[PDB]
Amino acid sequence: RPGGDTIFGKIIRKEIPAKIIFEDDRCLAFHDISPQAPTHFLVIPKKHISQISVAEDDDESLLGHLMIVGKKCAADLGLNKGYRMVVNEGSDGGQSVYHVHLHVLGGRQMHWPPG
Amino acid sequence: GDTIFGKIIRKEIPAKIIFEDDRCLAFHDISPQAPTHFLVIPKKHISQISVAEDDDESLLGHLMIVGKKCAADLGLNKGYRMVVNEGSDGGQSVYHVHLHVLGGRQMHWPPG
Ligand SMILES: Nc1ccn([C@@H]2O[C@H](COP(=O)(O)O)[C@@H](O)[C@H]2O)c(=O)n1
Ligand SMILES: [Cl-]
Repeated sequence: RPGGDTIFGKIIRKEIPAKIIFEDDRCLAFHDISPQAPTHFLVIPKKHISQISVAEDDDESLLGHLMIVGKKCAADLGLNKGYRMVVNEGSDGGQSVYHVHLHVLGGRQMHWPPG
Repeated sequence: GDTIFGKIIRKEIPAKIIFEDDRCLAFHDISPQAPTHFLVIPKKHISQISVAEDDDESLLGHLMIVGKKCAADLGLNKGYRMVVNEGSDGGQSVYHVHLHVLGGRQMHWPPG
């Protein structure tokens, strides 16, 4: 089972259902099960990386791809007033799934501070 | 159009610089929202993430890798939150793309 056995690894292998927005060879975008904004989705690599703090230098292109896919999906979903992208790292970040992911939230005014 | 982040990159006004290389700059936010709150910005003037090009992929990822390394150097061993704001709903404050890195306290949910 490539990609590991976190919930996200299982979603990648189609073993647990998800509402998928976009998929390519490097990543997957799907809606969050507990949305914090009218639109709230995740972009995740297919390669298993536990958290941003252990990403390798050679992961730069992949991490950037998450953002490019995030912004493209946001446009496809009509978030024309903007959105917020978030990575939660570790305990202080509130991380609950240890497979790297980018949140994209929009469809309402986001506030400051960002939590 | 030029922004205050352009002035910071050009060293025309001061900032507390954490790290610099040939393609990005990291510096403490002047209005910090956590005990540690810094920005990583590209030297290339991309106004907002929504207009970033495919060729910018590795540069954007570089911001994140630099951010993670700076976070470690600043002792954020308990974690942190990275944020990119887009447009008015995103609360984007400066039209030069920037990655926020916040830590040194519990970050809460929702993220704004
Ligand atoms: N089956 C699941 C389990 C979690 N999730 C979402 O994954 C996200 C994980 O983000 P954090 O690791 O930053 O908490 C949460 O927003 C959670 O609602 C999901 O969308 N589907
Ligand atoms: Cl901002």
